[PDB]
Amino acid sequence: SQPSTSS
Amino acid sequence: TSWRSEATFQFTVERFSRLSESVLSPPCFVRNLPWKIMVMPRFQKSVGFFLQCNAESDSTSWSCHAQAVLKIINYRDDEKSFSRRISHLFFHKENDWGFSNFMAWSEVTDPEKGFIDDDKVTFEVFVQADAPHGVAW
Repeated sequence: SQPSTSS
Repeated sequence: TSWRSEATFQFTVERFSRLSESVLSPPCFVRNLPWKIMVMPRFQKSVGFFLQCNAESDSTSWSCHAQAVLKIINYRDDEKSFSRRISHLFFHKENDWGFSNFMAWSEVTDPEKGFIDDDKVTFEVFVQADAPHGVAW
């Protein structure tokens, strides 16, 4: 899927 | 030494099927900064997997760009291990990076896939970080 921060 | 520009470390999460809160791994030093593996359940549903950097520091001037490969070891065949690559500029307002939907929870916990054993799942990270800024002036 798409990456991001845990937040 | 800790000044190394890259490294590979693992973290095995126990009682994985019962995971409810996010879990943190001990620190691995590269570029002299503390790097950790962060795992948590997201929506059962999917496995959240992230790479954290210098999160304990109360500094807001540091920054480190790195590329890494986040992998969930498959103890029956490393060729079946699932991994994703990332590239990110780490700093205080974004001290972690990864995927909240890294893998399907039902798949990782499937006793027949070879990712889980005795309810333990091993996480690996291969990080290649550049020299940091705003740290060791």
